[PDB]
Amino acid sequence: NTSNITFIGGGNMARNIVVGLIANGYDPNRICVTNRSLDKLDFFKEKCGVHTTQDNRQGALNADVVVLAVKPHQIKMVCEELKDILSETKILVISLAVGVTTPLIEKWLGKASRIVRAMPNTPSSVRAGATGLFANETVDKDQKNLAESIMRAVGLVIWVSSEDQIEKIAALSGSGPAYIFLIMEALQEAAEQLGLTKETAELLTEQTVLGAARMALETEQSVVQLRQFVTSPGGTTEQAIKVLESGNLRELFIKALTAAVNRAKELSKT
Amino acid sequence: NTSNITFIGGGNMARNIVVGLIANGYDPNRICVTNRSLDKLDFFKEKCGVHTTQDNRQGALNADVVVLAVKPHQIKMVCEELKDILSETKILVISLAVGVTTPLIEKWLGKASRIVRAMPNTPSSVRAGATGLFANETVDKDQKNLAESIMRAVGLVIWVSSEDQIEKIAALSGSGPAYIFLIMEALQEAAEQLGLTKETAELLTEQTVLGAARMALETEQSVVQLRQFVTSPGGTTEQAIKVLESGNLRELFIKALTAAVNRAKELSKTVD
Ligand SMILES: NC(=O)c1ccc[n+]([C@@H]2O[C@H](COP(=O)([O-])OP(=O)(O)OC[C@H]3O[C@@H](n4cnc5c(N)ncnc54)[C@H](OP(=O)(O)O)[C@@H]3O)[C@@H](O)[C@H]2O)c1
Ligand SMILES: NC(=O)c1ccc[n+]([C@@H]2O[C@H](COP(=O)([O-])OP(=O)(O)OC[C@H]3O[C@@H](n4cnc5c(N)ncnc54)[C@H](OP(=O)(O)O)[C@@H]3O)[C@@H](O)[C@H]2O)c1
Ligand SMILES: [Cl-]
Repeated sequence: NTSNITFIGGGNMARNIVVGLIANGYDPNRICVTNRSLDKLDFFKEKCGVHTTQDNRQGALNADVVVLAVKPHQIKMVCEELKDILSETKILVISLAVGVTTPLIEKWLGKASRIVRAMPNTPSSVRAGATGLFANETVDKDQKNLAESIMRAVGLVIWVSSEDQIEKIAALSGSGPAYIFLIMEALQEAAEQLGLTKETAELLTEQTVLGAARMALETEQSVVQLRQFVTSPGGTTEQAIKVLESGNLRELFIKALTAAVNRAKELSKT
Repeated sequence: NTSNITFIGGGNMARNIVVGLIANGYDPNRICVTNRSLDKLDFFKEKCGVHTTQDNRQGALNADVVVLAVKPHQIKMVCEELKDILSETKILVISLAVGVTTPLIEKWLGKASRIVRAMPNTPSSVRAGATGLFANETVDKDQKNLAESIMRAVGLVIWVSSEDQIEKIAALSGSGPAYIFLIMEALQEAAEQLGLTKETAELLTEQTVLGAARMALETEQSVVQLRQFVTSPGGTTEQAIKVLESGNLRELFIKALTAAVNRAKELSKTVD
């Protein structure tokens, strides 16, 4: 190892990843955060103890990895600002910009630009993010482990062979938390419909969701098999489940993710 | 962490508490699991390294705490089978059974001061469980602290003022993990329908659910407010939400929890 990582933009996602790295003992001297405004840089400067600058070029100078963490409308401007610094350099660029495809990023940066596109989600802010990654052709294996490692600082990381699967990631893990929020609400309010106080129902619902997710993660069993541990033949759970299967949830979700992916394609910048 | 704990029955709930306790550092030597059939005991003996025995009375013998982890319609006999051994000492008895009210247990055992009802769930295995606890006023504070110390080791604890609250908690967090497992199944198979691999769909689904609960748990913001914060207008997420909102999920879950409670109320007429 020996990687200088520069984050262009000092926003929420950059902060997520930087704090994740710092917390895992990543050398703070090997990190640079550039931001347009000074306020945000105070945090990175004082608390994180990483390098800060308001000059993207200075910031990117000598970096092995440049992470593009600016809002999507600023992505072309920052690229054009760094095209000369990053030209024929073998430097890895990680794009966090939603919707922005790699070929489009290549147009701005050069043709042999080494690009990884990340699709992280909101739970990144609580160190439980799910990130889908797509790697350019130019990206060498070392850089793929590097990209994966950096994004693992905020949660788990998967790869897709084709960049068109990113929109499917966005629809699943990108928009997924919202789905769970909706679910938790419905479940919460059902519990409250019975004689459970709002506070108890809220807490139990969240712990229940947390626990089922933890179990699924740390266990070999499928979610089907884990469901069996909960269900006794002719038991209470089985009756509640029969009702949930009444609602045709697989199909409900298929339409939901389809709507999401369709929208993602329309919003996709190429 | 010093009590001798004997689980009567070694099924799913027993297995998950025990796995949870061991994971928390609980001395395997202080735990005993019994079960009418032999095969289930193998896991406890070989994976957990805890005492196993096919004989309820032998397991209960030295226990400082006895956890009844048999079906609700098997609680009565188990209580009669052990009535004397339990009453003979201040052995704390924790019933996990749904639809077995303390009054019935007080009858089974002829005593009513060492009875705590606990409504745990399977994520206890990973120490991320949720357990409703109930105990009548006849149960002193140190017995209640004991039960709590034990259930707290595998996850959150919530004491409730009435027993029907426990049965409500049973339909929420007791059966809850199954609901989540079902949603996760539906979600990841939907993701596979769109063309993602099984492994990726499973992993992202799992992690997505975890992340959502985490965000929920780490803020005082409601789930609704988090949903808004996460949904931009005209965006990808909003499209999916609009589909989901038409699934009438609030009503689906209300209908589902109630059907769990009514079924619980059916079993309770049966446990005597
Ligand atoms: N949906 C998601 O959770 C997801 C996940 C990961 C990444 N992303 C993408 O990653 C990007 C970051 O999002 P975010 O919410 O973390 O950001 P944010 O907090 O809303 O703002 C990003 C930061 O970039 C800075 N910036 C803007 N123009 C700049 C420039 N020309 N040079 C240097 N810095 C500049 C801004 O600084 P000031 O405004 O303070 O001056 C701002 O603080 C977005 O494009 C987003 O789409 C999305
Ligand atoms: N599982 C859950 O998600 C959950 C959640 C909350 C509460 N609970 C409560 O926990 C209790 C146990 O449920 P579970 O799902 O864990 O049960 P389970 O896996 O179906 O079986 C419990 C075990 O008890 C054994 N048993 C039956 N009669 C016995 C006896 N007379 N003496 C000794 N052992 C006996 C059975 O042995 P054999 O099968 O080998 O005959 C069985 O293995 C229930 O009362 C339930 O209401 C469960
Ligand atoms: Cl150094």
